[PDB]
Order: sequence, then structure tokens, then C-alpha cells
Amino acid sequence: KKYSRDFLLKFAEQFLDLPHNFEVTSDIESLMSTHTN
Amino acid sequence: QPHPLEHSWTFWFDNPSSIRPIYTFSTVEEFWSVYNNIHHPSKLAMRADLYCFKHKIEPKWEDPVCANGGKWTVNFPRGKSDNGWLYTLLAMIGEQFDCGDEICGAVVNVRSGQDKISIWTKNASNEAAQASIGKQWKEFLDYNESIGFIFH
Repeated sequence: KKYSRDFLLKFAEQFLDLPHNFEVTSDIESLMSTHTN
Repeated sequence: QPHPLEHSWTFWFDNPSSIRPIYTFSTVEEFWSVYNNIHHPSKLAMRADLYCFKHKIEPKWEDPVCANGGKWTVNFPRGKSDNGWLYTLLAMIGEQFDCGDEICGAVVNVRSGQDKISIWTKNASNEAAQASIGKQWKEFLDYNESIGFIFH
């Protein structure tokens, strides 16, 4: 499975929502974007 | 129908205020879902390290094949590494390196005077594979100057 940069970028704006199984613990709150979805 | 990546990849984070796994993603859609919700390097705290390594490769002493291997490093002005980091990630997960089987993962180190991005590789003594990775990375980035290689 190979994907060019332009092919990967075609999906970028279509997936703004954090996965529901992504756990945001207190010690990694500083990693999260200022705005999350 | 999601687009599976050839490998699963794990983000790891070393918070300055040690190295913790964040999330393992296995598709293009999962990559963007996470990438669009974590800070780009321009907004990470000083002394933070953000890692993206192939699943089950720890960026630690636990995996000497990678920990004692090669490292390709590029320096950016502080806050000017965002595109270099993204393009490095897309090249890795997209399996665009001819010698990508030697690539373990990449890390961005946010520091006071500069942002550093490194690719950790296996088989540092394979001169041809390391040269191929360094040359291709400079093409993926189109960087004018210093791409440095280190071997322990």
C-alpha cells in the first residue's frame, strides 16, 4: 500500500473528528489542538 | 471503505512540563483524524518531543535495532518546521521511501533555538540504504542546506 502526498492530502479536510477510542489524559492535554472536533 | 496503511503507526509524546504512547492508527482516515487534533510543532511546548513510529517499534532502549541505528536530522528555525514535519509523516506512512523497510519512525524536537526533525533507521552500516533515504528525504522536503546523519 503506497500513497502519494497529493493523494493523502485529498482526505485531510474530510476527517476533523478525533477517533472515539482516543483517550485524552491529563498528562497529554498539552498535545491536543487548541480546537478539537 | 477506509484506506489501510501498509503499517500501523503509533504517536508518542514526551511532555516537558517519560515517552508515552498516544494512539496507534492504521488508515489514512485515522491518520488525519488524529493529526488534525494534535498541535503542529509550531504550537508545541519547548523541549517537547513528538514521535511517530511503526507499531511495535518503541523509540526507546527496548528496541536496539532502531535505538542503536542511524539517524537523519534536519534543523528548522523555531516554529518553521510544520510543513517539514507533515511531509515527513506523509512520506513515511505513504511508503514513499525506496528503502522504507529501514525506516523506524520520525520525531520532531521543539527546542528554544530550532525545531529538529529526525528519521531513525535500521542498519546504519548499509551505506547505500542510508544514502537513498537521506537523498529521498531531501527531495520530499526540498531543503537547501543541512541534512545530517548520525551513527552510534
